[PDB]
Amino acid sequence: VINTFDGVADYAQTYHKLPDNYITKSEAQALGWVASKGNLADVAPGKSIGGDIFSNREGKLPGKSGRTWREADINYTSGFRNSDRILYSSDWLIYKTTDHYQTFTKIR
Repeated sequence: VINTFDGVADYAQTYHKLPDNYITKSEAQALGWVASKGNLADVAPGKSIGGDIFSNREGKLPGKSGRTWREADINYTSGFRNSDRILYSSDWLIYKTTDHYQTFTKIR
């Protein structure tokens, strides 16, 4: 697998977690992922990067006391990472970005 915008948005709002095919950046690194070589598919077959906290430093996503944001890669299959991400809050608002976190739009 579930790696589409609708597939993971509906799965996260329902189960309140990411599907089994996601791994954190540090989990991927421990397994041998080298970002400069775009080898994720070779060292962790069937997996995508997801679940890391997104700081939202630049304040583009709506804030609230106690709300924290997490991100997940969408549409990834192999090669270097793409620029599609799903942003989900602790209160399950879901936003999408297709331009490397430049802009976001609400999807759930």
